[PDB]
Amino acid sequence: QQKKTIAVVNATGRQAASLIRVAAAVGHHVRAQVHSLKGLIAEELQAIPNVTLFQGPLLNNVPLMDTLFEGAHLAFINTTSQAGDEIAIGKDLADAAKRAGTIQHYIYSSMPDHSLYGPWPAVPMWAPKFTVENYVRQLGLPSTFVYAGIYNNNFTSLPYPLFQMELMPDGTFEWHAPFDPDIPLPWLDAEHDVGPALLQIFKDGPQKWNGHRIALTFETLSPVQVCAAFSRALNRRVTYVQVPKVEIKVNIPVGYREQLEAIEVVFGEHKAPYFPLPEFPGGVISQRVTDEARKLWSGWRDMEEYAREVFPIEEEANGLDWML
Ligand SMILES: NC(=O)c1ccc[n+]([C@@H]2O[C@H](COP(=O)([O-])OP(=O)(O)OC[C@H]3O[C@@H](n4cnc5c(N)ncnc54)[C@H](OP(=O)(O)O)[C@@H]3O)[C@@H](O)[C@H]2O)c1
Ligand SMILES: [Cl-]
Ligand SMILES: [Cl-]
Ligand SMILES: [Cl-]
Ligand SMILES: [Cl-]
Ligand SMILES: [Cl-]
Ligand SMILES: [Cl-]
Ligand SMILES: [Cl-]
Ligand SMILES: [Cl-]
Ligand SMILES: [K+]
Ligand SMILES: [K+]
Ligand SMILES: [K+]
Ligand SMILES: [K+]
Ligand SMILES: [K+]
Repeated sequence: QQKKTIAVVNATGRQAASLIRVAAAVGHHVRAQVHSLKGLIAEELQAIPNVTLFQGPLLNNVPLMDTLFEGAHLAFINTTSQAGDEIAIGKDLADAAKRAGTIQHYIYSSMPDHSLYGPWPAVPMWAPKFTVENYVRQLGLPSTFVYAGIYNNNFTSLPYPLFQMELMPDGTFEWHAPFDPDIPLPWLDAEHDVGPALLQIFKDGPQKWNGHRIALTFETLSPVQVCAAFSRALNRRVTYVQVPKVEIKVNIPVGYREQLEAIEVVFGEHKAPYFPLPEFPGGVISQRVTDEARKLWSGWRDMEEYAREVFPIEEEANGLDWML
């Protein structure tokens, strides 16, 4: 079984980059689109022999999409709002993959539209992906949809919104967010675990996974449990503080601000599930949201491992020195 060529977009993003590194390591050639060739990650991927980068915007650039899928047999597509009209781009990519005629398994990274499951607003950077998912489903090629849990590495002590592990004057850390302190949230070590899981889906094949939604989360932890993991990892006091509104301490694009306001309503006010879809006596065993992901990849890393082994390095690389 010669490893098939995988087409991917937004290659410098955490999800795609995770897949590209391990896919290339096991023999897959990769055709990857990047908005630009500069940057540490783009440079890193360009140096991988099995990888070929195609620089250019996706917005209104079907020709680049046709080039990307040329000769590819598999695809992993994860769009971002930074590239622009996510729905238009997601549909254009799906169409280009079908037109290539060689795509045997198309994995699209989707997210929920909360407004379909309760008296909740749609989270703006998530709902559009669900529209693309519906469109992909009606295309004549096998497709699978993965839903990413919250990234372990969203955490930083820099003053960025929602996931700031704030370093206090006394050396302790505090994480302030709207999430209920005790409701478990789905987490994901994006860099280490997205790739391996995706590869297993491709290995399993389209017959087993066509039409399926898979939650890419390997651990559920309430905010209090997250802080306890950081505390054990760093041997420091780390405490969770539930706040009504997201503390926005830096300037952000308006689209992100609307995303955060939706999060305050969805999670702060309504305590709705992160994955609101329905699917997410003796011997009767109900499936946990982490079941399929763990079956796909047993080598996943938890929050405590991230906090102890990676967080200190990412923090130092960002110039912080609490770990010095
Ligand atoms: N973080 C979470 O907890 C979480 C959970 C579930 C789903 N998601 C979804 O994940 C998606 C993001 O994917 P990701 O995590 O793999 O990416 P990511 O790591 O957040 O990286 C974002 C990327 O977009 C690039 N970029 C910057 N400006 C751009 C522009 N104007 N046009 C095109 N690309 C541009 C950046 O490249 P350079 O910096 O190299 O230029 C970077 O590679 C989002 O749609 C988000 O909703 C996130
Ligand atoms: Cl293969
Ligand atoms: Cl190639
Ligand atoms: Cl990119
Ligand atoms: Cl047909
Ligand atoms: Cl701060
Ligand atoms: Cl706490
Ligand atoms: Cl700012
Ligand atoms: Cl959930
Ligand atoms: K290369
Ligand atoms: K509704
Ligand atoms: K399909
Ligand atoms: K069709
Ligand atoms: K996703």
